[PDB]
Amino acid sequence: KRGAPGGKLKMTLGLPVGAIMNCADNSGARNLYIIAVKGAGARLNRLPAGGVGDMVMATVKKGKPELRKKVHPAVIVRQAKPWKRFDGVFLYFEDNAGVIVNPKGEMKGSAITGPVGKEAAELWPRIASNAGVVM
Amino acid sequence: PKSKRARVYHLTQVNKKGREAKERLFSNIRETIPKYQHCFVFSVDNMRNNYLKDVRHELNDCRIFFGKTKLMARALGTTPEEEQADGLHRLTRYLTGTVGLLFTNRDPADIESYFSNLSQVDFARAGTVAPRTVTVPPGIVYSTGGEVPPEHDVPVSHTLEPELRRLGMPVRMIKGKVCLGDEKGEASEGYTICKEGEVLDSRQTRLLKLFSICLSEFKVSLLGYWSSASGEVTELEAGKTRPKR
Amino acid sequence: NEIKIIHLRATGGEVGASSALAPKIGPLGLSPKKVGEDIAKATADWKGLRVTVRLTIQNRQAQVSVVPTASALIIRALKEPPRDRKKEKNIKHNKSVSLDEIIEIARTMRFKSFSKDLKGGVKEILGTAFSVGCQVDGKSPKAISDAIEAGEIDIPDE
Amino acid sequence: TGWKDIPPVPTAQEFIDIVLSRTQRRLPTQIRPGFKISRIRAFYTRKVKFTQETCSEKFGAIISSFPVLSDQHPFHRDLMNILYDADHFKVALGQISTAKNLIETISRDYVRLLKYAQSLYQCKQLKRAALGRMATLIKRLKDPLIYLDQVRQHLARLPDINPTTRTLLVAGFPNVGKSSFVRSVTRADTPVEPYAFTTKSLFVGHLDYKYLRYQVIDTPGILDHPLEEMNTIEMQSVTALAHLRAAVLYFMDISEQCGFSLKAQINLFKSIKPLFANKMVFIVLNKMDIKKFEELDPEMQQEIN
Amino acid sequence: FSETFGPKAQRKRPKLSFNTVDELAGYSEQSLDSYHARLEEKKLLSVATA
Amino acid sequence: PQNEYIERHRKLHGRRLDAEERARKKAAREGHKNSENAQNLRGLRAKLYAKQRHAQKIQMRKAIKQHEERNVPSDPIPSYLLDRANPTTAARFSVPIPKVRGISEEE
Amino acid sequence: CTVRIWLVNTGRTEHVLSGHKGSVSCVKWGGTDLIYTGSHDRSVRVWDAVKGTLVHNFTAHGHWVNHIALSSDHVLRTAYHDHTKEVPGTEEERRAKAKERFEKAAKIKGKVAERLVSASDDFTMYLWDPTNNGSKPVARLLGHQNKVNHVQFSPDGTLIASAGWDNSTKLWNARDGKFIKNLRGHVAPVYQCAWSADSRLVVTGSKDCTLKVWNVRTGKLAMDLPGHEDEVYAVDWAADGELVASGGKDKAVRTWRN
Amino acid sequence: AGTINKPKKPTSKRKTTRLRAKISKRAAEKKRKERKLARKNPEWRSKLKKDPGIPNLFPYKERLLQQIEEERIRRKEEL
Amino acid sequence: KNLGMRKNGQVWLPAKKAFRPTKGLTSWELRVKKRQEQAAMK
Amino acid sequence: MRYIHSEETIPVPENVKVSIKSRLVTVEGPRGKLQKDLSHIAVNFSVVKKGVIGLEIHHGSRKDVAALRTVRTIINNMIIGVTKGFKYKMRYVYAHFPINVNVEKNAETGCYEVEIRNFIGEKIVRKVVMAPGVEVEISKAQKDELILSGNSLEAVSQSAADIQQICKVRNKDIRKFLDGIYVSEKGNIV
RNA sequence: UGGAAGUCGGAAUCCGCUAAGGACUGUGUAACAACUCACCUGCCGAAUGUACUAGCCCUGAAAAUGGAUGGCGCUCAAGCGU
Ligand SMILES: Nc1nc2c(ncn2[C@@H]2O[C@H](COP(=O)(O)OP(=O)(O)OP(=O)(O)O)[C@@H](O)[C@H]2O)c(=O)[nH]1
Ligand SMILES: [Mg+2]
Repeated sequence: KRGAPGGKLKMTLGLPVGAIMNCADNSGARNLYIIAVKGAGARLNRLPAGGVGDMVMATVKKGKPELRKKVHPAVIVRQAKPWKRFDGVFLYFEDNAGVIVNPKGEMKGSAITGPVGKEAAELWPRIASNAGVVM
Repeated sequence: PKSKRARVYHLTQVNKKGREAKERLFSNIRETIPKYQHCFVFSVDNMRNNYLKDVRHELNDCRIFFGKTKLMARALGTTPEEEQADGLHRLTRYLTGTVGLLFTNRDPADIESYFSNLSQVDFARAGTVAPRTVTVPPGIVYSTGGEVPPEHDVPVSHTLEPELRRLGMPVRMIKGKVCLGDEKGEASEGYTICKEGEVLDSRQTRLLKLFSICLSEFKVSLLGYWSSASGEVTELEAGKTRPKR
Repeated sequence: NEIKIIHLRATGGEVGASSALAPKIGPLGLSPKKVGEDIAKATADWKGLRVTVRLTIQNRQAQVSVVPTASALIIRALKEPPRDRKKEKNIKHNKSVSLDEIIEIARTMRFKSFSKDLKGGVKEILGTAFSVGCQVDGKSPKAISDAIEAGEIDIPDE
Repeated sequence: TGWKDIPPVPTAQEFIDIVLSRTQRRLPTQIRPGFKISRIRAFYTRKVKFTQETCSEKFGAIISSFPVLSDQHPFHRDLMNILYDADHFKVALGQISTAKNLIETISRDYVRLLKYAQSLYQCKQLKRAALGRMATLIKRLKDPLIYLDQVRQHLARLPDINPTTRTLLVAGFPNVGKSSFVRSVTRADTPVEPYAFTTKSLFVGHLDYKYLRYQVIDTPGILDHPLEEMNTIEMQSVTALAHLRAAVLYFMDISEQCGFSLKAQINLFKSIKPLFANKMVFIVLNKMDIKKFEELDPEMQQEIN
Repeated sequence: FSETFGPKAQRKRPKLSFNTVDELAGYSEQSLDSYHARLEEKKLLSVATA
Repeated sequence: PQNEYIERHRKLHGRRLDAEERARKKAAREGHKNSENAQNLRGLRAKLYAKQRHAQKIQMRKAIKQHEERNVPSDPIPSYLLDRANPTTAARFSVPIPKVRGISEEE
Repeated sequence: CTVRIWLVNTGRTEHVLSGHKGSVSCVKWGGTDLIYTGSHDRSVRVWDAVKGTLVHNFTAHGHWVNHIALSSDHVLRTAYHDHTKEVPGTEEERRAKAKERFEKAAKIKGKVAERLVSASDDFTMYLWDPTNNGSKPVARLLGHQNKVNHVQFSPDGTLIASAGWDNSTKLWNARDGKFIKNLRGHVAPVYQCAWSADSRLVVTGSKDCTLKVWNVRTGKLAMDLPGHEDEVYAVDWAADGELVASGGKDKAVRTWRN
Repeated sequence: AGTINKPKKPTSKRKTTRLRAKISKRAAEKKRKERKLARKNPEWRSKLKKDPGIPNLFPYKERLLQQIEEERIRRKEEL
Repeated sequence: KNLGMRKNGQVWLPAKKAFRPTKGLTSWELRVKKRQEQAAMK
Repeated sequence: MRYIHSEETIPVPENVKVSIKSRLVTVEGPRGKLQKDLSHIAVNFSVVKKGVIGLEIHHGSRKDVAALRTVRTIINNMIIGVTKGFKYKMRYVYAHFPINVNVEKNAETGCYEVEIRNFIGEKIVRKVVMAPGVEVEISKAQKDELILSGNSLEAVSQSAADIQQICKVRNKDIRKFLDGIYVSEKGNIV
């Protein structure tokens, strides 16, 4: 199976391809540079983009050299672009942040710093188990 | 006519006989009249006729011709100017349908005793009357279909199942066994191949042969014989009753 | 008390013919080694030759007999040197058989033949020898059969 | 895992038909003599390169999909050497690789010539020459493709035997009850029939004992003669006994309804005993409903003990 | 190729690198040892970026 | 499943109930289908079909002729050269091609 | 696939030797009354000529067996005839002299042991001593890059000459099977070879229409013999050493002398 | 094929003058060329052609052969 | 009733006759005679 | 060649009524009435004998002569339909999921409806409507058998073909998945 | 050949009884069995079979704006031959 998750409602995509977001777990990486988004469509000239709860393909630019030369699956857990949930609430976080996982969705690290978004928490049951604040 | 049935060329050894077989039959018969002193005509009708080999083997001193009826009639001679011997044109009135010629040197009483004591149990052919009702039981289908007890019987081979379905038996494959309905003889009545007095067709006779059940007999009926010494044709019991041409 | 007849092919002077035989004789209640010993005792006069054996079983004892066959009789009458089957394979029966013992084989096969005459029996045996691959009087059994049919060679009657 | 993922291997004529149909239908086919010579050269060069690319893709898929006998476990490698001739297997795949390399070389040569071709007729002759030479190269591979397709189907139907797990290996003469035991203890559909060599290939079932997964391997029967006289069917069992670290269950029928002498059973056990080093051996006396061990000859019982 | 494997195959005797039972047991031993050594050197020797 | 499992399923359960009849009817319709292909295929597919049918007809004629004919090296070589693959083996000092097409300097 | 033994005066076959799965390409009859055959089924067989039964079956060649050679072939071909040019008076003396010549040419380490060599299409050669070794070959003669067509022992029994399809003739020690020297003068495959009676010289006739006489002690081309218009098929050297006969595709016999 | 519901571009039967002239020129050139090849033909030609004869289904063929035989005998007698 | 088995199972089909649209034009005796003169002429 | 006159013959049983007007054939028997329009074929009908119907074509080609055989067999089929009727016995088989077959008669159409459920575990309910004049029953003598009967052979056989073609296995190996409904026997009701 | 019985293979391929039947044309079995074909007989009933030749018709390769026997249209012609 590919990394695109089912049952995800439409939200504002705040992180296009080329964005650098913080790395919110303890795997050793400090940031993730987005090179691709799972489940992205096909339009001429359109950059692929992801929101909170989406799996992207990311490259570590700052962190351990062991994590440096590989492309990792990551899940976006926080974004700064304001988006709306179905209860009418627009919301945003103070930073863009994601966690490194495997293609099945188990986390590489062991703990998450800071809160995670709801959409990430329902879509990935391991992140819901490793999150200290769900927000 | 471009649209035509494609004829299959056979890549087999045996070819069609032709007129040479007719000439060989003519020569064989015409050389076997003078060697024998009686010539019987016998009839076997609506029969499998595979025991004529054993009849030939047991009558090794005699000669039996079982050929085309009109070919044997023209060999013996239908008309008095064409007959090979004196009185052979009288014998050709019995050559209709399925007949055979029996050239012999024996006493005719011996031949009549042999063909009155000759009895072989035989498979029925299509068109005969069934003497007894045959019904295969439900459950496991056996090789004889209930003729012998199932304890002494063997289950029928699994390759015969599509043939039984094509012949009308509602059989099925259960774990490699041919079964009628269910394995325990449930939810299906037994299948009646033939009933009392019903005229058998080829489907029923093929079913009976597949289940190895014989409902007929092989009987040779002597119609009459021509004697070379007297030049006379003596008529026999089936010879009075059978139509002639 | 019933009589049951089983035909099999066995190599003479060999016990292992009972190997494939014993899967079915075991339910009937006989001793496979005893049946194999009886088969070897019956086929002791047929060393190295495949022969057919009739097993008649009744009341859980078996008696053996060797049913004669034309090919086995011809191969025996060829008088090939004794040999082992395991180390010598792909052999050919290219020796010579005399016409007198061909007639003798025909007289033995008279009980199986449906031919009317000993001439027809001799021609059947000559065809079997032709299939085997041997020679009759230094010539081809087809050629002797053709000579017999043409009348150059006279076969005794009975 | 298994070897069911090997794509089907076409014949020589089917291969040529597939490659030429790809070249015919996946590229434009209309070029005019009035066009530019660079345009004509590009058209015919593209034809040659596309044909070589299709051939290389198919041949590389065939080469990479088949097992590498040098990389297998000794059990799997020797099992493929028994079922398949290892020399024939390696020669067939080497011929596939050689044809792939020669097709690439022919393509390079004809592209280099098409760089200097001066007319549409010359370009067409060079393209047809390259395609015909590649077609001849595929045509000489008529027998390896048939052999590899048969090998592929048999490999896809092979059982999956793990050589490094808990395994019960059942061996003995035919008609002693090996498949009966395997069918009774597992879910494997191995046939049980009264004739010898009913089972002509390795079968595997599975059971659970104390929450652990055990695999049980049913083997063809083994006869009493040296390795030079055993055929491939008994070599499957012999390879299994030689390379699988297992629990060997040697099944013996003292009733001798299997058709073999119990002397031969003892002698076969003594002959295959050196394979049982570092392994665990259990003589299973089957068919006790027919003849019991106490009914047997005390000398024979002394030998078995 | 046609007489080795397939519907018209006639091969019955395989080609073996051993002749006796003891040679078979020994050959299996060094075969497993060589396989383990090859696995060890292979081990000694997320996808990577292009 | 393992080994010849489709043949084992064939032994245990058989075909579909109409398999033989459908196969027989299809084999019967082959003549109409082949004539429809001969009259209705277009283009390169039709050309390849025509060449294939021509080859099968020539092969069938050869087979029939051989079956009708059933009821009726070249150069001397030594014994060590027998059964091997050998070639068939078939003043004006003029070459086999005395004249060709002339090629101009512009070409 | 058969070998038939004929009695000359009657023309009748006494024994038929069968068991080969291919064409029997070469047969030899040894002085201990044994028959050696080589066939296309990759096998060499030793038969007892008295009983007509197989004795030995060597199946170590990998392709067709083309030629076999006995160590006593030179004396068995000529019987009691020798360099003296007078014959013994009676049949018993002639048979005794023939047997003495055979035993002298076939003695190995003081006992009679006929030595056999077989050449095959698998580029290899095998040296067998059935009396002392049985089915285990004495040596694998290795080094020919193509098929070996012809092989012959030397009359003194110390050397083996082999002609190959790799345009080469090779010399071998007849005791251990060790390669000695390669004779390189032919440009087409060498078909036949033959020894001189003094075991100094080998004549080889090849496909390149030439005969070549090689001195084996110097390992050098002593003589070149052109004159055949086509391929040379049959080459023989007389037991007297006076003449060499050759014939082939040009249909004319050629006799060569000093 | 989906010809009836979705036909393709029609094949034009309207010839062009250039193609008609080219076809006529090539036909004339082929006819001259085959005259030249028949002139330089080395293939053997019989002096007298094989006459097919009288058809079998002609009801008076036997009678016609009778006048043929009678006329040849009369010519032999006259000569 | 029908004694034989039709191959396609349509047992209601009648016993069909040969499609001979030119039937009845020429008698048998005349055809035998014309065979005789045809053989003589050939 | 154009044939001057060609003719075919149809015997009629004693209890059967045949009416032909403007090539529209109506055949009535003990079991009911069938009707077919044959005005697309050029044919002249006549009563050549008591209980015998003659079919003739004048100045027709070989194809026009051959069409009379089809007309003969069609009218004989209607005769056999109104006399003895037509019966198709079908069998439905399965491996694991039993096929549940429900047979009902719709009142406002008068036609029978066959509902098929649990075909290889499918949740969909297949519904096949019979032709008017076709009667469907579930056999009680044999196991898993439908019996279709009627006067019109074309209607009965097309209904049986619909019942086969609705239970078709898609995207599975047909050498392994053998479930379906098949016509097992064809014959007459009487 | 582990097994191989006409039907996994290699080579031979004859005779008897014949009306005729291959040391077998296919389906089938582990091997057998069983079915089928070549061939023969009974029923029937009068003309057929094969291969070519000549006409007319279909296929016998086609791209890219929507279009062309000049257009409508034409089918015992308003097409083809005299
Ligand atoms: N009376 C009795 N018969 C048995 C017993 N076990 C097996 N048999 C019979 O022996 C025959 C052989 O059974 P299989 O299970 O096939 O034994 P096998 O032939 O060695 O197994 P494979 O060769 O691997 O197929 C069967 O047909 C059984 O009827 C037993 O315990 N008691
Ligand atoms: Mg078994």
